[PDB]
Amino acid sequence: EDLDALGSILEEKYGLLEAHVVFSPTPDYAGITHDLSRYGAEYMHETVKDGDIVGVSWGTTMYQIAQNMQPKQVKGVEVVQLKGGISHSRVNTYSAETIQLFAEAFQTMPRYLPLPVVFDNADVKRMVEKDRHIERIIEMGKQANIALFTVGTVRDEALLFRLGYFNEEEKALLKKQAVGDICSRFFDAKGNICSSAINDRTIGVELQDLRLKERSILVAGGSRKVSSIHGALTGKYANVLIIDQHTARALVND
Amino acid sequence: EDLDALGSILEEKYGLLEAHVVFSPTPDYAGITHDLSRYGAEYMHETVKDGDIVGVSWGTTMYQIAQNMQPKQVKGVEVVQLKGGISHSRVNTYSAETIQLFAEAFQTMPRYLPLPVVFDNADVKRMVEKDRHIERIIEMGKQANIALFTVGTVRDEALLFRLGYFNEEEKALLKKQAVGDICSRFFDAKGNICSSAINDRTIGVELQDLRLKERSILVAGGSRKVSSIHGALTGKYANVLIIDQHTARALVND
Repeated sequence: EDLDALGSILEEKYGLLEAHVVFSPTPDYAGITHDLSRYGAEYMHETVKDGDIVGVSWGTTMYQIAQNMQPKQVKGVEVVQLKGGISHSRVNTYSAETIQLFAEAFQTMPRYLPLPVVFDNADVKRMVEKDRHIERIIEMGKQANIALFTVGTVRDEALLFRLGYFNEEEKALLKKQAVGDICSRFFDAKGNICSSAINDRTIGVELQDLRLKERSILVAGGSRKVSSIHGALTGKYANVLIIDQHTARALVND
Repeated sequence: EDLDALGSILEEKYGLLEAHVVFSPTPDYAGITHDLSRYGAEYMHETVKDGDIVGVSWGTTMYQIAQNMQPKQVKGVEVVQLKGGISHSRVNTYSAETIQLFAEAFQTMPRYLPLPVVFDNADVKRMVEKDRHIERIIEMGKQANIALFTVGTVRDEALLFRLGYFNEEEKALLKKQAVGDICSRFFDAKGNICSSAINDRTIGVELQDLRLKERSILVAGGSRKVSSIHGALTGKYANVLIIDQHTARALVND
């Protein structure tokens, strides 16, 4: 693959500011993850500058990126959480450590979002987001000029299907209609929010706000995530894509 | 000091199930803290048994106890957070790590309380506590038969006075009337909640619920905490006290 050329195709196809088509020797998930994670860290290091407000998220890919981060002597940087929290899982989300590592690399301390990912009732979610203290955190998430995230998939094993937040109807709807999530907000193959009812009781950065950011950075790859990435990029939620060449070719071939 | 006799005085004076008066060679805060932390971990190890629900909290003493924890082959144990979260501080609270270390030592995974310590409005706090998912976490906190905490003080330094949660009037009230906090709930020298108005918009285990537990364990010491410990014990919020022999003598002397 001509990574430059292949990046150009993606930039044209989805209207990206930048598409970084990273060499990975093989197409298996772990290798792709290792290479994108390393590339991600360097990019963040190159890109982050005095005064930036950096919105981050949590998940296995994000954690690996965080671990790879190298210290950078920058000032006035804030690092804020964009994704809500869960109350229990058998696997550690490493959410705290992830934002800690990011914060430390940029000479600041985490701005946490101390809320659950979902409320049972949208009226409660709305009054929580209007809490004077919470609103400031959400506002910092909007002000963020860099946002860093991966996409999740809609497999049976997905975390968010396994936490009691959704009844039979809701899980079936998401499995049928959604291709993935950004920060726990589920979208379809055209980038549309699948269920406004569900999304209206979910906490985290609003997907439409991502489109406004100077750099909205999606790091993702693996055949498992092709539909998800396509949906996210069709919805135009990222302007910078970090992706390996196997996945990048899979996206073009349709 | 005769530790056993001095423990007996404390058990009678405050009506404690157990008073563990721990030897520390000096009245130095750090030294007291190191010895109490170690004794704490040992006690927790001895005490925790198959099927216990353990309520923990976060802070520097708690973090230290968690670090000293040794693995225990126990089963069916749940470990749950009793103390709400903050959104930022310049010092890491180690809240995540603290509850992780406790959970791992007891062969389980943390049950987080993904909420802020304070809401601006009590009607919002109440609606959040009644959220179906949140209510289960609070219920687990109530069901907990072991609770582990220290007391905080009311000095100008105190975290909770520096986070925007309280206006001038409220900070002055707590400074004048409170002697300390347990899990961010402020009480006076007689153990009474200082401000029901503030307390009604604060998240975390309710102090009155601590009195019902099989073991409500207070680890605390240092001349800085004499008034705080006295208030907490006068309110009878702990039935097990882990304290060094300097502080313990200071309590008897009034």
